[PDB]
Amino acid sequence: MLETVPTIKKLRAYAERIRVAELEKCMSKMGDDINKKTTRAVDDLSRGIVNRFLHGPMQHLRCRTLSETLENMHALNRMYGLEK
Amino acid sequence: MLETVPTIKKLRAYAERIRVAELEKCMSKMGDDINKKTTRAVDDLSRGIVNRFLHGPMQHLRCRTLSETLENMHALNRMYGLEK
Amino acid sequence: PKKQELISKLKTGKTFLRNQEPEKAYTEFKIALELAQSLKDPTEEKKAARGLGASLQRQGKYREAIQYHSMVLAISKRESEDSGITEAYGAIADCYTELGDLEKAGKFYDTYIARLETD
Amino acid sequence: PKKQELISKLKTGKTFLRNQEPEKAYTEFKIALELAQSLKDPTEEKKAARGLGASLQRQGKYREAIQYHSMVLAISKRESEDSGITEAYGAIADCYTELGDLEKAGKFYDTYIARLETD
Repeated sequence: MLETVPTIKKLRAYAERIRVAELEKCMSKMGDDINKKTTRAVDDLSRGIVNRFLHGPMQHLRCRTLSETLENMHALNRMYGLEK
Repeated sequence: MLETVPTIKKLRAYAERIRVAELEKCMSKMGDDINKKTTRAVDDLSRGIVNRFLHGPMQHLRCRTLSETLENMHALNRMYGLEK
Repeated sequence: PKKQELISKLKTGKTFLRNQEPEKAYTEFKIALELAQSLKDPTEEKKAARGLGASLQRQGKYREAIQYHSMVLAISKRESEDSGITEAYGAIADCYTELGDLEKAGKFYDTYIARLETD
Repeated sequence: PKKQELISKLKTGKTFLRNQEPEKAYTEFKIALELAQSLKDPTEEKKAARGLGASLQRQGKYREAIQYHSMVLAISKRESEDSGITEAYGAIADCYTELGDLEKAGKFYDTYIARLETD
């Protein structure tokens, strides 16, 4: 249903803020050890962790009673402060 | 309240399975580029992302009406399949 | 070679984007896009395309942003190389959401959710 | 030096733990603990202590596991070095949860939640 769509967007952005922030700190702490394959590997790590974390919640934000889907949305809103 | 305590434990283990799995794949893809500071940096990255992700939910699993806390628990249970 | 300039243009564009300068960044990624196309390097063409998409969203030009994120899909199909695909699907969905087409955004989110565990 | 053996014992113990062998791993971390203490290396002593804690939990010996995870806290206090602290707090809470003391587990979780954003 359409009502949870913005929550999906907001949760993506929340996740990404964290991913980028930590990925940047990591790269800074590696100095001259950054090369293509190493850089690519750490990038894949950052989004690999984020994506596998986001899968459950976001799968459950779509398509199951509509009522539980809304509660999943509300819980996310509370837990991550998506609706400031 | 005590009822959400096991969910916290289960969510920690769920998070860690993902963190370890991805961290291991990352290290394998770096070859000989693994040295102390580089290894430490990527480890800090893996748990930095996980921890900042887990903070919201787990803070909201403790101490706010008790009713919302239980719903946060239920939503997590559904989203991450904590209660198999 | 000039591959050198391509690397520079991508890094520069990524820097301008990180410093609240999407217009300046758009200029850089645009050059990088031309370079990657002229150099026939699809992998970097997808990166350049994403940079343009990101620069445009940042400017609020979501409809134009979709055109550039869609390239990532198009290039990937022409090349059978799926890097950036998952992010592209999600970005496009983000754009449609900002445009009010929640129906179409949901369809792209669905495609993107289905990839969240694969790598 | 023998620092060489310490590195080996930590890696070996970590390997046995990954391969469903907590007893063999306990033996390795135990040697590493003695080595790190004899070498006066607190940083590695905390790592050795965690390995023992993990090996014990894996065996279901949660009460003994707490004793070794608590060392990480103790060593950290004696040294003003806080690495492993957050994980130690959480592991101890996991142990009390497995022991049925949900009250005490909650207290340790609370301490651990409060660190989840700091680094």
